[PDB]
Amino acid sequence: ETRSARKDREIIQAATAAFISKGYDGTSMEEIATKAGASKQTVYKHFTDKETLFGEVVLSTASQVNDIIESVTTLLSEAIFMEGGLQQLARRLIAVLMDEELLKLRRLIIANADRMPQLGRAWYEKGFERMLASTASCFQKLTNRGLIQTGDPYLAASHLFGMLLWIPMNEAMFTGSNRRSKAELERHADASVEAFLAVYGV
Amino acid sequence: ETRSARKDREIIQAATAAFISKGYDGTSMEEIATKAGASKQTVYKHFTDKETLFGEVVLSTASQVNDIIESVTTLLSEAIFMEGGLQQLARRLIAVLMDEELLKLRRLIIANADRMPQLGRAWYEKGFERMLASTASCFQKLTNRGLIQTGDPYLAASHLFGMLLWIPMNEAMFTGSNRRSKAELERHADASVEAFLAVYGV
Ligand SMILES: [Cl-]
Ligand SMILES: [Cl-]
Ligand SMILES: [Cl-]
Repeated sequence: ETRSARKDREIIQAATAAFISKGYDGTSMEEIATKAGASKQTVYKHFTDKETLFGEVVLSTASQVNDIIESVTTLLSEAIFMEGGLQQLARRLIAVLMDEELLKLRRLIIANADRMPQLGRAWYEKGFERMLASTASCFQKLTNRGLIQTGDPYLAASHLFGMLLWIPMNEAMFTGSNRRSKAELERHADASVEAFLAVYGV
Repeated sequence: ETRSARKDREIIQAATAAFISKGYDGTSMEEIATKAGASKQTVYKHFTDKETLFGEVVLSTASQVNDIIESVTTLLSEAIFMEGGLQQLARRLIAVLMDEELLKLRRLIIANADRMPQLGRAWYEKGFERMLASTASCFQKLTNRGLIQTGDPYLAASHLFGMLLWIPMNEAMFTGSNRRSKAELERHADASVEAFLAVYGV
């Protein structure tokens, strides 16, 4: 990693925290520069403006989340047992996707749907669609191996995600309440997987 | 209907249109009064502040949407053919929930749920949970009649909604709607019902 690459990562990290803490209107290029330990000049040269920088924050978060999802879908491909394997995936998906800072960023992206529509388009393409596509590729391979039966693996992926997250994600987005014991998290993931296998299991 | 109740209803209808057009901060009590055919003093006498009026907008929309869904679920609860009946429910749910104006209001609620937690809780309890509850009530009755098997009706309702809406609702929230034809959304609804019946059908 070059010094320029590291500085850019530091700037995006600082911007991500600043936007979550203050919102778009509550922060500035100058404040982000200070938080990142960068000169104002460097932040302007590399990111142009606050709107552009917010777009890079969205893309960085989408990439980070998807790297995690890729690691967990790879683990499912190494499981002998589909119910346990899917339970482990579901439990990790809930923990990753219900992360408090990630939920705060999601709210900001939605709040800016009209003002900066590109943020939500980027999240949808590079975040949401990419994690369903990764899960779909995993399910296709599992289907080819006779371990599950998903004819439309992308649809099947959206069904798993939808059963798993419809209540918790909406509860967070509407109430801010993002609370669950380890016991509740697991019971929820397992019930979603049971229903999923009722449709897509062999 | 009393004169006062009519004035309240008219102000709420005006406020609903204003908020959908320009958002929370972009809407003024003057604009609302103008649309309603009321003085700004009267709007303040009836609602106290813009936050309170927005809360009443949220409650009114929650009630309107749920009256529609309750009609659909009550009819299904008396039905005899399940595939067709559930397709009708799912197709109507996606039609109702994909309404451009409702989606705008939903983005506004999410955008403001952090700063107006009472408002987001109101949509969650009276909007989101009520449509699951109406659906669960229907499933409970159908299970009692031996037509489906949903031992946990509210969980099964959450599964139908999650399967139906994970893609369309996320796409709408992040990208400013779907843009999908009625035909595509109806086919999506049918697929969701096929999956639902593989888990919960007899
Ligand atoms: Cl913001
Ligand atoms: Cl400087
Ligand atoms: Cl909703």
